[PDB]
Amino acid sequence: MLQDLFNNYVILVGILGLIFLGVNYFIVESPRMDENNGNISDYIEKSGPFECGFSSFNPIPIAFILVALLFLPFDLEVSSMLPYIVSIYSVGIYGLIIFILFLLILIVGFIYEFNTKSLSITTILHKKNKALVKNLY
Amino acid sequence: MLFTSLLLIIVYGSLVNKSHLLTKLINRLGLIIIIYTLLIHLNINTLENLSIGINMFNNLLLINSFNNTIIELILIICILYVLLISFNITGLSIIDNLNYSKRTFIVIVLFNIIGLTLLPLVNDIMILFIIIELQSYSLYLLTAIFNESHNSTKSALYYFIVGSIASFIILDATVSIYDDLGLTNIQYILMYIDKLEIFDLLCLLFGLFIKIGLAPFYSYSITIYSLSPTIITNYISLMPKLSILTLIYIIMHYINIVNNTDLNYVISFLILISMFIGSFGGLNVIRIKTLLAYSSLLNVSYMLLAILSNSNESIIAYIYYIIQYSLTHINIFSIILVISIYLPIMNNMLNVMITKYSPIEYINQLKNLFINNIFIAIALCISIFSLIGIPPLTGFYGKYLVLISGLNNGYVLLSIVLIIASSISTVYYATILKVLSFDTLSFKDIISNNLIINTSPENNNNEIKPEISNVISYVISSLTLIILLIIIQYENIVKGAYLVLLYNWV
Amino acid sequence: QAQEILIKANKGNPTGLTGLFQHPSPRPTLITLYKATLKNLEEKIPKESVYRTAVEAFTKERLSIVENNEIIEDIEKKIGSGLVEELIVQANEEYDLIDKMAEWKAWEELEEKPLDDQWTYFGKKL
Amino acid sequence: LLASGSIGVFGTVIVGWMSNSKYTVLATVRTTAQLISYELVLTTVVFIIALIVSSLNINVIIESQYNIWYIIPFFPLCLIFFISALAETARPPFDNVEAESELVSGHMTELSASPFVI
Amino acid sequence: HFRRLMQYKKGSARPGLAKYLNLFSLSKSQLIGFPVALGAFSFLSHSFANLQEG
Amino acid sequence: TNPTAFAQTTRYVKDSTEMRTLVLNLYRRYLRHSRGFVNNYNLDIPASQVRTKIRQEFER
Amino acid sequence: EESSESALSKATKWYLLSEIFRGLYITLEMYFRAPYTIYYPFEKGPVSPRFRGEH
Amino acid sequence: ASTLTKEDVLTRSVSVLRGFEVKTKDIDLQTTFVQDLGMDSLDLNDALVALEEEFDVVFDDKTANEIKTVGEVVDFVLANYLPTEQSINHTIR
Amino acid sequence: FWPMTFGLACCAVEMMHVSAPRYDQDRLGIIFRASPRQSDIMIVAGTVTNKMAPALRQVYDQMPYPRWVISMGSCANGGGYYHYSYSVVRGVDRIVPVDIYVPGCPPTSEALMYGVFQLQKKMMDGQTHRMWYRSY
Amino acid sequence: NDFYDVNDFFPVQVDGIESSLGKYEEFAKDAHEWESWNLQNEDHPEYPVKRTKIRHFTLNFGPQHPAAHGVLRLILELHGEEILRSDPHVGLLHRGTEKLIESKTYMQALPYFDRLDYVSMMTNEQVFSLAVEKLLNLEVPERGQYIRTLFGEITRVLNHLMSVLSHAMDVGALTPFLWGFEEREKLMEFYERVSGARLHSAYVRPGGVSQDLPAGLLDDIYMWATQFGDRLDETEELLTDSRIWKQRTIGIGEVTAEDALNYGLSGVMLRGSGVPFDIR
Ligand SMILES: CCCCCCCCCCCCCCCCCC(=O)OC[C@H](COP(=O)(O)OCCN)OC(=O)CCCCCCCCCCCCCCCCC
Ligand SMILES: CCCCCCCCCCCCCCCCCC(=O)OC[C@H](COP(=O)(O)OCCN)OC(=O)CCCCCCCCCCCCCCCCC
Ligand SMILES: CCCCCCCCCCCC(=O)OC[C@H](COP(=O)(O)OCC[N+](C)(C)C)OC(=O)CCCCCCCCCCC
Ligand code: SF4
Repeated sequence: MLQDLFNNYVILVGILGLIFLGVNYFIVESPRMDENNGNISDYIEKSGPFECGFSSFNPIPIAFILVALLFLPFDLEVSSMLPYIVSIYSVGIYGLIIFILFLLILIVGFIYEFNTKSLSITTILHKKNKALVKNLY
Repeated sequence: MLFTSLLLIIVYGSLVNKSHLLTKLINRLGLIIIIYTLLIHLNINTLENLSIGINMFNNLLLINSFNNTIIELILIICILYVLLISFNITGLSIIDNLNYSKRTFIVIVLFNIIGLTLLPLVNDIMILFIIIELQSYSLYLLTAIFNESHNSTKSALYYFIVGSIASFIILDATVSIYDDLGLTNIQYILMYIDKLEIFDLLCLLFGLFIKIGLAPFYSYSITIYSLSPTIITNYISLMPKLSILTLIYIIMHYINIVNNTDLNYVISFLILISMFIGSFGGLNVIRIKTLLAYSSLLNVSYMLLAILSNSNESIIAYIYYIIQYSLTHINIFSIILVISIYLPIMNNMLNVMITKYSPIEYINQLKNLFINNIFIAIALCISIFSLIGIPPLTGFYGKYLVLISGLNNGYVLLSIVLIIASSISTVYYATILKVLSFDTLSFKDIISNNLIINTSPENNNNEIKPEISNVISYVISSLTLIILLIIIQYENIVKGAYLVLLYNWV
Repeated sequence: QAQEILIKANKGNPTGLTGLFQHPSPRPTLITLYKATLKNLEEKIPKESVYRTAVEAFTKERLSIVENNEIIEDIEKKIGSGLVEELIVQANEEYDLIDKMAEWKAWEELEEKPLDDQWTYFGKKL
Repeated sequence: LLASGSIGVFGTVIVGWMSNSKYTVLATVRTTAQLISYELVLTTVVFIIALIVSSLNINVIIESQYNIWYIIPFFPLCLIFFISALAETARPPFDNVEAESELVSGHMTELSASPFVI
Repeated sequence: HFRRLMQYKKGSARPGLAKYLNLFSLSKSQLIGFPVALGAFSFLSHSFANLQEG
Repeated sequence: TNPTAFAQTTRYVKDSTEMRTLVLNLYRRYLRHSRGFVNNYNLDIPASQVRTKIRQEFER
Repeated sequence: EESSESALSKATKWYLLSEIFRGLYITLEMYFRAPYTIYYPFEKGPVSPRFRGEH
Repeated sequence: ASTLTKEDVLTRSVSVLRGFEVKTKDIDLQTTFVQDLGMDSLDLNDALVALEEEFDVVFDDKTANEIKTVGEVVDFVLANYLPTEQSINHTIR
Repeated sequence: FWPMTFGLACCAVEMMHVSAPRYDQDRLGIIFRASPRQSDIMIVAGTVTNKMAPALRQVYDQMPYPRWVISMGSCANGGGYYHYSYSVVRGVDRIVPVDIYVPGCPPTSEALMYGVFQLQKKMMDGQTHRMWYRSY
Repeated sequence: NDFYDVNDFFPVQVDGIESSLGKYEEFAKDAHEWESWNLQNEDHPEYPVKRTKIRHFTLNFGPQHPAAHGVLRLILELHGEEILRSDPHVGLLHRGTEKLIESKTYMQALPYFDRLDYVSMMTNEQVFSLAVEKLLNLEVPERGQYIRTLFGEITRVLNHLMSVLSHAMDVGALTPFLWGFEEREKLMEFYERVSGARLHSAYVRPGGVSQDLPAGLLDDIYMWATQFGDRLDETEELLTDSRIWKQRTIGIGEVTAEDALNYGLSGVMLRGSGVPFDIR
């Protein structure tokens, strides 16, 4: 109850954010002071990418993309258990049995991803070997 | 029965190795699961005891003798459908190995069957918006089952986007009704049927109209059906209409309590346009799946005329129509999946590219079917003739009963248009029949060992080796004679339609 | 005649040295390949080529010692050229050389004669 | 408290985005796939504690540990919480976001002066 | 008409946006042709109704 | 071991005519990458200039 | 089937981080030892009579 | 699809050929390259590469020593013209 | 004082031994930063070959102002042992401006610290904001 | 080619395409607009797909990386996170030592060898001292060869501390790096007492050593030996049995003994593969 004190805190952090932005624009010495060689926009050499010194010119695997997609179901499962947390008492045994069913259905989803090895990054593009066999004629 | 064994198949599916023999046998277990569901359902559900309507699960689901029949219809069509993947259709491994590669094909079907059957039974908006998603998602997953294909994936992406828009339209209407009344259960809303904004139920139907592909939303359904593999299009072009046309009928039953004149005109505007587009659309097309996609739009147009009229003759007309069009749709797509073995082979012109997903794609690939397999062609001709409406095939009574309900309620304009669109459509059903037989005698003397079926080795050259599988040929034969010989049992079957009740009582 | 001799296996028990799996049935397979070596000499390499005489001086010696000894350990110890798996490699790659050496005709006269100054280092003759 | 944690997760993935592509965008699919996954384990641990007190109020959670400290019954959770606490903040050993030997300065190789301080 | 004009400049190198905007691309005369026709239809319809009492 | 992009085995060619055709293809390869050399190295000279200099190199 | 430590014994070491906690403790030993650091330029490191420096 | 026809290649081919030192300004299908235009190795390569830059078709090593007329190049482009694959944004939206 | 780990040659061993527990550069507030953006100093230690000199200029030009360069060892100062080599820059001062030269081969770990201290004594003599008031 | 690139089902002969309102050719000049009239399916393996050869992500593990022990432009071509091809670019430190030695005497060429490996000094100059001794046909006396054996070992400890701990540091274990570097400071004291300079000890000259051991050096060398024995133990505490250290290294970079010989590997990366060969 009564969040006026929290509201002022939210305002203060927002105001404090601009102070992080603005303090640099005032404290730093101007370009002419250090070497004057050029502005940030003009100094393309400095205002450029870093590639260990030498100039150069994310197709991520299926698993990494598959782990991210599977986060959406499992996160909705966990975030839908919130109603049971604040009402674990009143729903009594009936809620507890329903709750376990609501997980056992989702365990089958957990079981299914376990067997197919969908999470593993997998290494099929390489690491192949063969046994040398003489072919006498 | 579905829920208990679907989880068993999901766990068992990944435990065994990925082999087309183990996948096919697992597909048969899908057939056994569906068969048991039908026996268990028929055992406990009867038309006599469901006439009143029996609330279930805290009044979330309500089942009566009308929704009960469609559930039995949905299960039976699925049994015939799974025979397409649980058994060989052609026999040649090249074209049949597409049905055995994906293990989760049957699992996704069983996910959709649970969604299909529960959708007509929804009695609350909270469970309506859920059950429509359980069915809708199962369609998008099904359309993308073959992820190596480029067309199948692009079909599902196009299907996902439009289906999500339809879901949002459906969701928005239910929220609007909730905002006016504050109630959720449909039976509670029926008390306030005279004080809610009736068009919000129309906005609800506009969402359901998109999912079944009604004009002006027809554009995507034709594109999607013409692109997905023939094994996929057979299921996504028929099943969603079985479980949504029934839901539309139940909502229309509620709406006719007030008998809003403005609402009929708007829906009649869509019905009138659909017959135009569904008839003139297929005149200039070269693809067989695009033609049947336009045929589906026109036969959805005919059924919606019965639903809009919504009287005691509509139940008789809609129940009979939905059953007969379903078997005929199964019969045609069963034949098109089998007559792919007579295709010629080159040894070029137009550089026509035929992929293993849709071996039969153009209408002119049915040439000389009267020569190659005359009995199959007659089955195809009979199925085509039913859609035309040649009496006494099952198709004729479908239009006869729709016209009775349409004219009984004063839909004189739509009835005359439905007939004209029936005559216009006959042009592009006769084209299929022209392709099959009209050149039989000019090609009676032909030298051709260049068929796909001729690739198989000769096993013994003495024993008689049938060209087609046993099960798939028997389904075509069983469905062909049902359409042709319905005249015998029509009076009794229509009596079975009299007993179907949706709060008629007395 | 279409035959197949297992040179090195691709699975099983390690043999200390990495990437060198234990050969399933080495002893007769060593005897077979050793015998096939002597057949190759009789078809390709001339008599006076001391390379031909040098192959038999140890192929017959080893192959005879393999047959008498029935323990895998005793085959290595008396031959004294490492493991049994390695002994397969030594016999196999030597067999190929008999094919290649005959192709080169390395029994003939010096093909290319060096110039006068080529092999003299800093003026003083080596 | 958990919702504000999610915003900072989304705040970090902005760092390696569209500012060329040398080292920040290499550690942004890597970063995002890390603090997404452990945000599941961190979130579950919090809810299990809140399940024991049946409250989502931190004061109630603190005041309900008078006779017992949840380090005693829930010792595994404290390890799991701390492991997830480390990975969410990207601190080592789970420090492949700014993998110094692999990605120079990681995602902060472009950042300098005030953007680095913040 | 103005709304679709704004879409052309959002992206034009894309064939798809230009393709379907051509379907809905009313001409200059059609912008007067239709409101005149639809307007004249409603005036002529009612005007003949009054004399014919229905 | 896997050799890098645009690699060729070092071979002592024993034909006068084959070397003529090898060179001719090579000169086209430089001209094909004329646009790239400008964009890769950010050269101040346009694409036609590089081809002009490459031609001055090959003519020489 | 040929492992000396039973399944429970290996699981407890695995789940309870036995070696990491030992690794932490040994590091904590060095926290109570005198650092080697000297204070330049107030102190210098050792030099030898053979040191090679400024010509 | 391949929208280039034979005339379209022929019409735009001359403009590139009008941009290089050619003995005669009359060039059609029958016109040669080495003979009519007096082009040697290095001279002819620039024009052949130039048509690669406009017609966007790559000529291989097999045809290198087998090019003798300008009609062949015009007909070659049609047999070897494809539109570059468009990203998911351009294709469907 | 955050230099950049630009160790190139045998001089780089001494630059590590300053961070070692005996000397502990960290006590003085010295934390090496790999990226040029985060590093305000650049201790060029070791031979600067011709093959490296163009790359060295790219690394130097990316340091935001203010920036200092320390040349440690003989190779970085004037060529050192390899002064007469066909592929050795004879003194890095041909490429980047230098603020202090540490002599040695390699300079002892204290010699680098002494070179760091002298440069620190220069930085404390900076008069930029007074220069605006009085010299500008 | 260089800039871009371009079956199971039967090749099916279908000709005579017709619609219900004419033939294929009657409406051919109009069907390009009709996307449902196209005759080129997109799933066909022979369907013409012309895609430019966009090069794979080639990160530069370049000179300005702490992992680099110098200036190494390691051009790594990777798809995703796996390693496809690696082409190290050595030469960024080619000082031309082999060219300079040809113009300097045998005594003046010794200090060049301490600058080859920054950490293993007295072993480097030992191989040139042995080379000259072999040619000179003169043999170092006994006490000379014992000093080279003792400082041969101390150098190996100095080198391996740089090798193992930086390898541990590059993985991420910062602490063992600093524990060992104090020992290097303690070991470099021994170098400075005998030769004068901490690192580059031009001590092992052809024909023995430079100067005799200072008195009491053995006492200080031995005293370090007793204390040093524990230093390995703590190093093995945070590395040897740690599960994170095992995961990072076990099964990483597998080199067969037969294949190690093919590339001419020697040292630890030849006994790591099982070959029990040692030059000593
Ligand atoms: C005696 C018994 C006989 C029974 C049948 C009697 C009625 C038959 C009616 C036929 C009369 C028109 C047909 C012939 C006229 C030619 C039409 C035509 O070709 O298009 C002309 C015009 C564009 O001109 P153009 O494309 O250049 O064609 C030149 C051809 N000389 O393009 C146009 O003008 C097209 C006009 C726009 C289309 C309007 C469509 C509205 C609906 C028309 C009826 C369709 C049925 C609707 C209800 C069923 C479906 C719901
Ligand atoms: C700018 C205003 C936009 C209004 C949009 C209205 C939306 C709903 C339209 C209902 C029909 C849905 C059709 C799908 C959207 C229509 C797309 C469209 O309007 O584009 C125009 C289209 C292409 O025209 P085109 O000549 O090829 O290109 C001109 C370029 N300068 O030309 C067409 O082909 C469109 C016409 C499609 C055919 C519709 C016919 C419906 C039935 C009408 C007759 C009724 C039948 C019964 C009649 C007797 C009973 C009363
Ligand atoms: C009921 C019991 C409840 C216990 C709850 C706690 C469980 C914690 C995780 C146990 C499993 C595990 O750490 O596993 C180790 C995993 C996976 O190892 P793996 O892929 O299986 O390889 C091992 C294969 N084996 C079985 C053959 C050996 O990787 C790791 O090294 C993770 C290192 C985590 C370091 C975190 C440091 C934080 C310190 C916090 C205090 C300062
Ligand atoms: S100055 Fe001496 S120690 Fe430093 S890099 Fe050069 S040779 Fe090595």
